[PDB]
Amino acid sequence: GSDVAAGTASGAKSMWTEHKSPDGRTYYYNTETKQSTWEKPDDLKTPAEQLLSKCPWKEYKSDSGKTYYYNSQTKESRWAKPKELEDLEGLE
Repeated sequence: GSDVAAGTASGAKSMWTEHKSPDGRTYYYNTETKQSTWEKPDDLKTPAEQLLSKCPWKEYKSDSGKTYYYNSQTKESRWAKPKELEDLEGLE
């Protein structure tokens, strides 16, 4: 099954469509990184709420375990995680 747009407006503030496997496991797919990921932190809350939890520039692994690094505020996506970007390590 080829799903890349289940609902689409399933969740915003971080473009994610709700996906579940026939076994009843539901995960989130973020079209930004094109990855499938677990229930996200304060990203679904508000960008400034995230900063204490997880930096707006973030690195996570998909269900395939691919790490992606993305600028959440501006919604740019890359693969490269220099702490130089955060100018620290991984928190705003």
